[PDB]
Amino acid sequence: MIVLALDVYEGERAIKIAKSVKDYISMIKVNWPLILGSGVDIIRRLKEETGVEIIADLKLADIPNTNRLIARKVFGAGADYVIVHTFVGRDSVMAVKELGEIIMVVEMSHPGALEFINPLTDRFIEVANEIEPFGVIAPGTRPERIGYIRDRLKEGIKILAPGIGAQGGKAKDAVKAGADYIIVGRAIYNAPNPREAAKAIYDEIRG
Amino acid sequence: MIVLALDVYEGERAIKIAKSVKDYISMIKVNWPLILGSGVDIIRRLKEETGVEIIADLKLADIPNTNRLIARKVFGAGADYVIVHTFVGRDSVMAVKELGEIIMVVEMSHPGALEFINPLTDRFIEVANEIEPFGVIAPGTRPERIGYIRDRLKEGIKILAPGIGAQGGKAKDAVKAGADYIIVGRAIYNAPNPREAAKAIYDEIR
Repeated sequence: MIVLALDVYEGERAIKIAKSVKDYISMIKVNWPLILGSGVDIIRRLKEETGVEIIADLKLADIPNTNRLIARKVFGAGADYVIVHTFVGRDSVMAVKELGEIIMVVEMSHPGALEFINPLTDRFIEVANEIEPFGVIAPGTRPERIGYIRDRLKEGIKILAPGIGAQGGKAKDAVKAGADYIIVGRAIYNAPNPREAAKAIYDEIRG
Repeated sequence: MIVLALDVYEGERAIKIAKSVKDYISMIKVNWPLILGSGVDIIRRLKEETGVEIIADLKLADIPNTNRLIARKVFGAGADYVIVHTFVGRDSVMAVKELGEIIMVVEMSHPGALEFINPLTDRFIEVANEIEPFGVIAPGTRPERIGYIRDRLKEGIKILAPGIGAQGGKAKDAVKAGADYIIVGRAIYNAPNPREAAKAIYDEIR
């Protein structure tokens, strides 16, 4: 299953692309830049126009009440899932889960992640096991991490994996290693033919 | 110096309150809920209506490029400072600092902060010392934390302190202990007369 990181900051174009690839994706993921540029209502427009589930990749990291206010507005606009950090505490995570389904951050992909976040991943996975969110993200860059997380994560909690390599076999291998969803961005939205690009990835996964 | 936590989510009401208290505050701090309700342009409007600097309390905690995209848009809308987390790493902090002034989160005061954030406060202060942001936030629930952080924080970096008690002399003590700015919320924006409330706090601090 593919999660399209719809990082097309032109509202009308983003909606057109999402509608065109709907047949081959399971969810659309939106971020703060898109919400800032098009208004939070871009989420409702997308929900009404495509009927595809929406993940709001906000990586919420505020105090409980503020996380709650943000979640109320975003789930309110049509989001089905909100990505939240684990680092700020269980109360901040539960303030969001109270209003809708969540996906927790237990490990990150950038160089800075090695400073504080990744050394704590084992502990963050234990928190996710306690909370039982819909899922967690496993930087799919290098495979090993998908399996590493899967081996420590309670069954029932899904894994979404971004950063999959372009080599043939990489997407199917990520799923075989533990990824329930593959998060894809530019490979689809900036393709000459987004629908055919999504179909190609979908076909490898189901092949 | 007072930083108004303008946690009024109807933008025009936020503007009305901000305008009424502008002459007693140093900065206006806005958060995601206000930005989501009125649009990011509310930052430009608050600045135009009050002539006061704006802090965007976003607590950014994303990868460098996403932090950068958000910062570009928010500073572009008129923010003078952006609040960012330290825990996501130096590169994510610098991605924002390259576009405008930043304030770093090194400690929090909700119960959940005891799990992972607060045990790392000393280390986060050291990261702030190397980065040299405009300031850091020093939770004032426990007033002694202001002095604790000030002593360990590089000279030149400012401290903004929220959570100071309403008891007389407390805000003044916090300033004298090392807080350059006192962050005030409900005591001003939910007051019967926000302007008089702001003046009252301003006079107690001075």
